[PDB]
Amino acid sequence: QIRIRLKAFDHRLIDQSTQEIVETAKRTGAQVRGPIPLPTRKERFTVLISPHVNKDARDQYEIRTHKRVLDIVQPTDKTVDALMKLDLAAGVEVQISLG
Amino acid sequence: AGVNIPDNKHTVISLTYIYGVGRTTAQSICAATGVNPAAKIKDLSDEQIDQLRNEVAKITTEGDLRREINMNIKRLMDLGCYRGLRHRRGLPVRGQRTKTNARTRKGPRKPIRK
Amino acid sequence: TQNYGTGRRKTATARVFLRPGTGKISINNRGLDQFFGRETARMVVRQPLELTETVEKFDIFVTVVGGGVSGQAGAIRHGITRALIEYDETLRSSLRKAGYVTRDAREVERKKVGLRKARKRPQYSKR
Amino acid sequence: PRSLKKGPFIDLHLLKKVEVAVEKNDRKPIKTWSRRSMILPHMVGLTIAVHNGRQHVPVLVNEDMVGHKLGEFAATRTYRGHA
Amino acid sequence: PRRRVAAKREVLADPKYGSQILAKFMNHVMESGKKAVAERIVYGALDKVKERGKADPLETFEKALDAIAPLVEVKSRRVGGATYQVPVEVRPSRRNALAMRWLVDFARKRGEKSMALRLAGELLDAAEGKGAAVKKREDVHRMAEANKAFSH
Amino acid sequence: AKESMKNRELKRQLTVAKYAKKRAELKAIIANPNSSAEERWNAQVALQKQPRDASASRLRNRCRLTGRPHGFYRKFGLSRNKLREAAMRGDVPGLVKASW
RNA sequence: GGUGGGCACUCUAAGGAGACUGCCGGUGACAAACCGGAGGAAGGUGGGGAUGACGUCAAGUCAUCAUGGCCCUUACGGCCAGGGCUACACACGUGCUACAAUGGUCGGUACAAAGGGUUGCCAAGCCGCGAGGUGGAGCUAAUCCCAUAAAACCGAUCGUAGUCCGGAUCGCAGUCUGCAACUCGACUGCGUGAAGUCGGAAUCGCUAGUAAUCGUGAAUCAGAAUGUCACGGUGAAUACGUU
Ligand SMILES: [Mg+2]
Ligand SMILES: [Mg+2]
Ligand SMILES: [Mg+2]
Ligand SMILES: [Mg+2]
Ligand SMILES: [Mg+2]
Ligand SMILES: [Mg+2]
Ligand SMILES: [Mg+2]
Ligand SMILES: [Mg+2]
Ligand SMILES: [Mg+2]
Repeated sequence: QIRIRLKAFDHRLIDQSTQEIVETAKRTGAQVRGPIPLPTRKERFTVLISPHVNKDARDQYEIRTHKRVLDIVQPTDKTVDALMKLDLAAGVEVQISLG
Repeated sequence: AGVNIPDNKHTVISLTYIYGVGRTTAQSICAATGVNPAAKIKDLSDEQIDQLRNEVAKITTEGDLRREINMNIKRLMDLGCYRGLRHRRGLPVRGQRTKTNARTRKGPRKPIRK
Repeated sequence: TQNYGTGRRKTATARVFLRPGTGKISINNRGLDQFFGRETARMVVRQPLELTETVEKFDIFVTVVGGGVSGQAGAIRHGITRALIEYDETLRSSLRKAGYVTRDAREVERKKVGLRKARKRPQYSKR
Repeated sequence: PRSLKKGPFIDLHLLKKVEVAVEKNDRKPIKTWSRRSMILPHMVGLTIAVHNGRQHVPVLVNEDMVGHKLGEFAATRTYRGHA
Repeated sequence: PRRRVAAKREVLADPKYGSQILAKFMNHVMESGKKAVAERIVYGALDKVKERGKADPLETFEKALDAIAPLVEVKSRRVGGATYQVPVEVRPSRRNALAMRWLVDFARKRGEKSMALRLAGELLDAAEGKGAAVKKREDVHRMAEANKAFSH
Repeated sequence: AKESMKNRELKRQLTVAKYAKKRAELKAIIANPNSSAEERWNAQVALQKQPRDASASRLRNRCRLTGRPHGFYRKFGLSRNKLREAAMRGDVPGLVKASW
């Protein structure tokens, strides 16, 4: 019984990673419960765009953090531990607990 | 009746008037010599008015307050201190604005030349 | 048994359960009167139920989260309307004409740059 | 005002220049640039020339104004008058 | 506007009395979005009216309103060379709002204990027409009559 | 945003980072109630004699690219305006213009 | 929901259907399109935001940066300590608090959204009227903390008096961070307690979750918001019309 957490700025890559890990874990016979989308974290910034005095001209920018949760039952094969380069490629962070 | 205290009012409400007692220490005085705050001061027996006089005379009121404030202020101007020096001009001493909006310490507008 | 409904209005949500009974009417495990204190919430809540003359025939058990008191009352009204029309699917036109099934859509407009409120502006001296 | 965990506050150089001035009595005004110094009661009777910004203004200290800072008695803005 | 496309949202939220005119009076008397305060004030005035007049306060309020509703009003017009005022009859809808506005405005400035008895006094006065609101309505009417030479 | 300004604020950074513990020790001594005036006054003198340019209050963080003091976002290391250039070029990861 | 448990619901977030003048009646050059109706959660670009054509004002910026020239080289380049940008006979712009009874206090009581946190949040108990102090749990955060929303409702009181309104100014003593609160910080305790009775000429914003009113968070930041950006609670009146 282990728990896996996934963090990413973009949702497409986190979805691809979740599908990949689900497929790898299911294909070996170990049971897996469905992913949990944790609430995203949105941070916003309002910035001046003029080099000098124009207070009303401003830009709004946003950074989004997406989190997914997975859990397994009946751990029998552990190959994804050696598949870290497969699981994470450029912009997805993976945490594992209760190994 | 203190220094001509008003009647037809709640005890503490009238007790705010003795110039040195506000509302918190007024309630402290009211509860020290236990009397009803909601009772009208007109319906107050004289057997506790003397105790209220003792409570008032314990600390200060009117004249003594004038003496102490004026002596405290007087030792500021003479000392050459900045606080007293500003206190001798009508300018505010805590450090508020003076380029504008210093009205309560300058009274009327007193326009230029007229 | 029972029937279920959901009502939302102005970031307030409410789950309603309509069962046979004598209308105990419990709001968040509390009585209807004990929740809304001296306001127009009671009758606006019971409006769909009193329109169908079925005030007591249906015991109502609800839970409401989010929003304010008026928003909660509107959410309960919508939810119990949905629960009712999940029992009496011939009075659809009745509550269309009553105007109780259409969900409210107005929401708090956001703040914009250069303005104080959603639409208020500074004074704009001409000189 | 400063928290009571630190009553006085004097620069070390000022202390060592005036702690000498207690064994031998007041004989010469002390030229000082520290306006943050807190005058203790046991230096009453000395002349201290505090830096105004252009020159050092000399002042004498007695017991009345012991509870005050050094530069508080040395102003920096002239204001000779509008008219 | 220039389109004539603006809708007319209908509000009828009388809690217990179930009156339409009462609801619009609520909307008129409400201040700073305080509905509950308006409810308490209007209902206190209504209860004072009941405890004073044996007649039911519904019809007393109605007859006070119908005795303060004007029929014609004077409106300025730019003729291009003079300052002229022409009398025009009231739209049937507008007179109700005019009566409500006049009643609440005159009730706001009595100087007595609270708006409960203020509105009570105004309703009793305008029930037969001894209130200041009726006097000012008559003054507006006599403006309109004294400016009848234009009429049109 | 002169060269000298950047160099001499790097000086503050270096001096503050170089001690980084003696300030904590002396403030622990001072803040602790049961320390006695004997062990408080020597700590006061130690704090006083130590150089003034080794304090957090003496540090003003500027842009790492130009050194502009005003308009700083500590989420990045950038100033008010180079953030816009980097975002538009697409160098800042996960950053997009928001409407909501 | 304290536990077993459930996948019912809400909720969270990904993928999708839905509204396209689609159908009916009337008009219209039997065109485009217009006026109502059904169904519909929503009907006529549903609501809001981002998106700013060719060009104009030799508009702003050489002080964010870059850059053609011209300028100083014992200084127009550097280092350090104090002072000023927070001064003050006056005038102007932009806001906050008020001038009270659709309220001021007192007691208990109800419901939100959004967000920040490991050089951080910083709880419990205990000590202080208080600002605060010891202490250390838990949290790399849908879990722990910031942190108890307020206006609203009820009950008691004040009775329109410059007042149980209003809070500037001022005196005394404090608390917190910072090497250091005098010039020149913010809050706390006691007391004094001002102008202010809704404001001329003139002038401003706003068409529906809008105006009005009540609270909450973030950035900058050792400390310093009545400013900026953002989030919700309650919730209007009016539009005959285009001279
Ligand atoms: Mg919003
Ligand atoms: Mg709002
Ligand atoms: Mg103007
Ligand atoms: Mg350069
Ligand atoms: Mg700083
Ligand atoms: Mg030009
Ligand atoms: Mg220029
Ligand atoms: Mg300035
Ligand atoms: Mg418009």
